[PDB]
Amino acid sequence: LHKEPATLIKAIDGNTEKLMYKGQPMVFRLLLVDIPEFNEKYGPEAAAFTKKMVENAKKIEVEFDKGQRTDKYGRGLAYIYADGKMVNEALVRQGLAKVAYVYKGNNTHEQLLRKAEAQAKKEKLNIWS
Ligand SMILES: Cc1cn([C@H]2C[C@H](OP(=O)(O)O)[C@@H](COP(=O)(O)O)O2)c(=O)[nH]c1=O
Repeated sequence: LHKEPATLIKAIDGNTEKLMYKGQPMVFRLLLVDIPEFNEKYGPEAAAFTKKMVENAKKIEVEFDKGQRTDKYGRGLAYIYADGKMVNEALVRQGLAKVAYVYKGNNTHEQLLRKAEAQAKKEKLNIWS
């Protein structure tokens, strides 16, 4: 797979956070994870973690997998990196998201993420506490 550039578009004017990819604003959805919603346990902690990772990055990159690049809502489907650190993996490794939504065809980093889940679960972190 290939990492490609993007920049963070911060939330303003009642809009949501987005990434600018090829010079266009897009909502992205992280591949291979299920993240608690804001009203659920660890929802605020997952949002805060992601926001810190992306806001503090010098360089954001998006890495599409080999299958579909957008979902039925028009969201980009990608692995997102902040200064080389994968956000999808880091969230799962902290127990702030579960491996999920593994569609045949966009599963390149499934095993990496499952190992991070198993380590988060053994360490009884967050959702596994
Ligand atoms: C992560 C992911 C989600 N989706 C769709 C499946 C779910 O559809 P439904 O909206 O019908 O449940 C939805 C879950 O996203 P959220 O977890 O962001 O709500 O996004 C994909 O189609 N491909 C993906 O790779």
